[PDB]
Amino acid sequence: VIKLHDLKPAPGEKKAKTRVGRGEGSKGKTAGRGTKGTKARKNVPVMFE
Amino acid sequence: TYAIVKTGGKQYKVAAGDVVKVEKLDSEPGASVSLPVALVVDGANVTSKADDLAKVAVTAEVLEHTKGPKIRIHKFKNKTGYHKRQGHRQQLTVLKVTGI
Amino acid sequence: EFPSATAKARYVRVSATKARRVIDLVRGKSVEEALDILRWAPQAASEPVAKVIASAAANAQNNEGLDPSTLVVATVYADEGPTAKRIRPRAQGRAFRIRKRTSHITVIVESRPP
Amino acid sequence: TLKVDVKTPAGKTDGSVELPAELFDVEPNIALMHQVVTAQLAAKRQGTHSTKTRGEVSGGGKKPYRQKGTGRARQGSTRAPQFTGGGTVHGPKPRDYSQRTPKKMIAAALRGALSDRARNDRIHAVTELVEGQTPSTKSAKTFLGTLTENKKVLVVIGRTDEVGAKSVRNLPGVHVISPDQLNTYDVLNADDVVFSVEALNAYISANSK
Amino acid sequence: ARVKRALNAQKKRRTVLKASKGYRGQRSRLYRKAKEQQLHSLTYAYRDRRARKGEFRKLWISRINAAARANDITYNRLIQGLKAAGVEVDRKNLAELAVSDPAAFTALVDVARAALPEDVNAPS
RNA sequence: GGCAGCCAACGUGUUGGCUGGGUAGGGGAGCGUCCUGCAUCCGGUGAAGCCGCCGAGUGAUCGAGUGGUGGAGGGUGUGG
RNA sequence: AAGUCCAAGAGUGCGGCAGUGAGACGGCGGGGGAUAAGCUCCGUGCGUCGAGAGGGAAACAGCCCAGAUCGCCGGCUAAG
RNA sequence: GGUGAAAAGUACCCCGGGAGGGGAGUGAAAGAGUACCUGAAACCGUGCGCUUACAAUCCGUCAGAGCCCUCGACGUGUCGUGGGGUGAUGGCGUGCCUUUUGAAGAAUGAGCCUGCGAGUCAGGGACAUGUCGCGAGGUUAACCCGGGUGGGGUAGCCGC
Ligand SMILES: [Mg+2]
Ligand SMILES: [Mg+2]
Ligand SMILES: [Mg+2]
Ligand SMILES: [Mg+2]
Ligand SMILES: [Mg+2]
Ligand SMILES: [Mg+2]
Ligand SMILES: [Mg+2]
Ligand SMILES: [Mg+2]
Ligand SMILES: [Mg+2]
Ligand SMILES: [Mg+2]
Ligand SMILES: [Mg+2]
Ligand SMILES: [Mg+2]
Ligand SMILES: [Mg+2]
Ligand SMILES: [Mg+2]
Ligand SMILES: [Mg+2]
Ligand SMILES: [Mg+2]
Ligand SMILES: [Mg+2]
Ligand SMILES: [Mg+2]
Ligand SMILES: [Mg+2]
Ligand SMILES: [Mg+2]
Ligand SMILES: [Mg+2]
Ligand SMILES: [Mg+2]
Ligand SMILES: [Mg+2]
Ligand SMILES: [Mg+2]
Ligand SMILES: [Mg+2]
Ligand SMILES: [Mg+2]
Ligand SMILES: [Mg+2]
Ligand SMILES: [Mg+2]
Ligand SMILES: [Mg+2]
Ligand SMILES: [Mg+2]
Ligand SMILES: [Mg+2]
Ligand SMILES: [Mg+2]
Ligand SMILES: [Mg+2]
Ligand SMILES: [Mg+2]
Ligand SMILES: [Mg+2]
Ligand SMILES: [Mg+2]
Ligand SMILES: [Mg+2]
Ligand SMILES: [Mg+2]
Ligand SMILES: [Mg+2]
Ligand SMILES: [Mg+2]
Ligand SMILES: [Mg+2]
Ligand SMILES: [Mg+2]
Ligand SMILES: [Mg+2]
Ligand SMILES: [Mg+2]
Ligand SMILES: [Mg+2]
Ligand SMILES: [Mg+2]
Ligand SMILES: [Mg+2]
Ligand SMILES: [Mg+2]
Ligand SMILES: [Mg+2]
Ligand SMILES: [Mg+2]
Ligand SMILES: [Mg+2]
Ligand SMILES: [Mg+2]
Ligand SMILES: [Mg+2]
Ligand SMILES: [Mg+2]
Ligand SMILES: [Mg+2]
Ligand SMILES: [Mg+2]
Ligand SMILES: [Mg+2]
Ligand SMILES: [Mg+2]
Ligand SMILES: [Mg+2]
Ligand SMILES: [Mg+2]
Ligand SMILES: [Mg+2]
Ligand SMILES: [Mg+2]
Ligand SMILES: [Mg+2]
Ligand SMILES: [Mg+2]
Ligand SMILES: [Mg+2]
Repeated sequence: VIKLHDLKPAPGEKKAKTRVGRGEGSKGKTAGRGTKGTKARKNVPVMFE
Repeated sequence: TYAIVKTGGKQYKVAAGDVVKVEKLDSEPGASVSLPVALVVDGANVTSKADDLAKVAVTAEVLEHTKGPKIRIHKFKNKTGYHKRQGHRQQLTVLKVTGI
Repeated sequence: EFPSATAKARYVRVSATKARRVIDLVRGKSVEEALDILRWAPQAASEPVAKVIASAAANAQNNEGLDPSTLVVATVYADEGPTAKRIRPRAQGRAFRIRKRTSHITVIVESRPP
Repeated sequence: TLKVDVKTPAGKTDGSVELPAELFDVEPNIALMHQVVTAQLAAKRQGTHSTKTRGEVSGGGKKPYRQKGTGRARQGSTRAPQFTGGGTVHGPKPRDYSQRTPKKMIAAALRGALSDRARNDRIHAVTELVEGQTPSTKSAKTFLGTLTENKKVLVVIGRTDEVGAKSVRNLPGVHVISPDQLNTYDVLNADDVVFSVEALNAYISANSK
Repeated sequence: ARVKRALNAQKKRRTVLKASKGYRGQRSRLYRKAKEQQLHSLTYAYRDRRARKGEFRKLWISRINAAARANDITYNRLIQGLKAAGVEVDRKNLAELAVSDPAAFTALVDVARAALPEDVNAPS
């Protein structure tokens, strides 16, 4: 008799979110952006060369 | 008399009754191990020749298995942001030597 | 151990470090010697501390019922109390802070043998 | 293909109801009905949580002081996030949490849960909960106790039958739902599911074509 | 769902401060300065744990050299002769022999000299 | 003597061989915090918090081990 | 044609996510300079630093030796 | 913002000009006293233990004498698979972060503690990859009926 606590997502379904800028153990002080530039703070439009 | 046992890649000076903390040995506690010798001193004469040093072994009994001191490692390099923590406890056996 | 009597004076309008400077004169002395030393010592913080010592002696007079002359000021100290903050106006529109500090003087006296 | 006996409040039985295997003998799907119940409770989440961002808090229009020469940090308003009383940065705003799973996912989860109850003899049909004209929690409780010993029961009754739902509404472990409202969450809560003849027939007939 | 980050924040603080006991100054009082000191402390512990095995070998060699020269032989010739003789006792226990009972050390020096070339400077 | 990554063999958990410095950066697996569905357990014979003792883990950390203080709520499993 | 081949963790193609686009000194080949610069500009299946800990050079990123998985109060060596 | 269940908010006595306290009482508690639940850290004392006044100290780490405490054993003070505290002395040892070819740097930032402070959300958005349902099909949008998370809704959209 399956009850509500017996329910479980299929293996491989749920991936953990990557929380960034939460220490130097994973992704810190730049959050995967590298050093300065345009790309260090905003973006570049896809139609720009 | 007293001998110098070889065990765990290390040499320990030993006399009958001495207790020594050596590296891990595969022997359940209570069992008796036999260990080779690097030197024997009986009174005023020593056994240094290789063949007749191989003729004598030191018989000891295992009292327990022990964990070494807790060692904490925190590798760190400045201005790079690089840290690395880990720990180590070494596994050991306590030997009460009985005969030489 | 020895029989002891206590006295506390809290929120006395004297800096703790200025109370200690006369407390250090009388620590571990007979009550009468301490009261004399405080009475002729020329620092104003003697007025609180002296009273506190005398108060403790009276407790041993009236609550332990023990001999006046055996009293010794075993422990005495001055803790900090609440601080009030004020402002002194200074040159060119600056405003500096002023601390009105207080103290808690604690004394325990014991009736040691002669 | 189960054949559930219908039981009357007198302690007797009247007949039996056939449970179609395409409807009560489905292999359960743990991942599927996990998704279905999680979506259900997402729809139940009243997302009425809110904060104020940097521009919504009161005041803050002025630049607090001159930008150079004062020997202090450059500050653009007193409602900036780092200030006490300032705006929250990535804070909650109201959200609609419902997600719309496909119809046949929901239906399959229903059938799988009801099949799970049927395989273990947790489905009961009864003529009615209590003899009519008046609610009675005492007698309905006694009958339901004869019918099951477990703590939680679904009581699937037709909407018109009010005397029955009234007499079973105040039992602590009993949950009352209508056959057209049947969902996988309520049936997975229940240790037993107690139908009425009318409600069992109604659920069967709503899925017979 | 707001969290007050103080339950979790204090744990590493207590760890580092308890590890920093005995530090003179404010390196045993303030979590930040104590953490800065703990970085150096654990790197220094690694460094010295590695170099302790060299410091102790240095000490054993010095003791062995002194005892050997008391026995009128050089350290290097002594261990060359012990290698030639097949007696294979390490410098640790060779230092315990030098200290505790010098008679066995004298006998072992005798063996090392007996097992040594008639000319140590010979072209061989 | 302990660990781990890749691979292989019998085979189905072992063994073996190679390998394991590292910033920007990519990938993987986890610790601790809070709120919650469902399930269990503890608590005025004293919950949380705090301060210790004695310990534990490869790391974040742990202590349904213990005392002091304290005075009403907490733990654990499996999902969100 | 072989070698390496329980590895180089090698090529090539498609895709997801990048950072980088300020380099430094030393060896060898050169331009500019006065065949000056700890100068400047190029070449190099050249090296090291960057991003490299450990030993030597008194101290001394870039020179010589040697690439740190952890532990040991074992042994043999490299530059010196 | 928070005494306590209830003011039962300390009668009376003593020191003091009062403030403050000490007895006595109230209370389950006053380590609840109208400066009041819990009462952390920074910061400030007092008491004890070890150390320190010929010595050039990123303030640690490794080795280490002496002293002090504690747990066992034999016994009656000396070892032991011990554990703590402090440390004369000896070797090694140039803070953290940013940003740089390169900083212990005499480049930046930071007096200290406690609380707070930065990749979030919306959308039948786009691309890719997991997972699930159905499958040459898949799915509904507005909307309608349900005190619900359920059921109808073929317009369209994507594949062909
Ligand atoms: Mg999300
Ligand atoms: Mg940082
Ligand atoms: Mg990126
Ligand atoms: Mg930056
Ligand atoms: Mg740049
Ligand atoms: Mg960039
Ligand atoms: Mg645009
Ligand atoms: Mg550097
Ligand atoms: Mg750097
Ligand atoms: Mg980083
Ligand atoms: Mg006076
Ligand atoms: Mg003015
Ligand atoms: Mg000022
Ligand atoms: Mg505004
Ligand atoms: Mg300034
Ligand atoms: Mg502006
Ligand atoms: Mg606000
Ligand atoms: Mg629908
Ligand atoms: Mg110390
Ligand atoms: Mg392996
Ligand atoms: Mg690595
Ligand atoms: Mg390596
Ligand atoms: Mg990185
Ligand atoms: Mg917790
Ligand atoms: Mg839960
Ligand atoms: Mg209970
Ligand atoms: Mg009670
Ligand atoms: Mg809580
Ligand atoms: Mg208690
Ligand atoms: Mg407690
Ligand atoms: Mg979760
Ligand atoms: Mg090859
Ligand atoms: Mg490889
Ligand atoms: Mg590669
Ligand atoms: Mg450019
Ligand atoms: Mg360029
Ligand atoms: Mg270049
Ligand atoms: Mg240059
Ligand atoms: Mg050149
Ligand atoms: Mg040129
Ligand atoms: Mg140049
Ligand atoms: Mg070049
Ligand atoms: Mg760089
Ligand atoms: Mg180097
Ligand atoms: Mg390199
Ligand atoms: Mg060379
Ligand atoms: Mg050699
Ligand atoms: Mg050489
Ligand atoms: Mg009472
Ligand atoms: Mg209490
Ligand atoms: Mg207060
Ligand atoms: Mg309080
Ligand atoms: Mg001196
Ligand atoms: Mg000097
Ligand atoms: Mg030192
Ligand atoms: Mg030095
Ligand atoms: Mg700059
Ligand atoms: Mg810079
Ligand atoms: Mg520059
Ligand atoms: Mg500076
Ligand atoms: Mg300076
Ligand atoms: Mg600058
Ligand atoms: Mg400054
Ligand atoms: Mg703030
Ligand atoms: Mg979105």
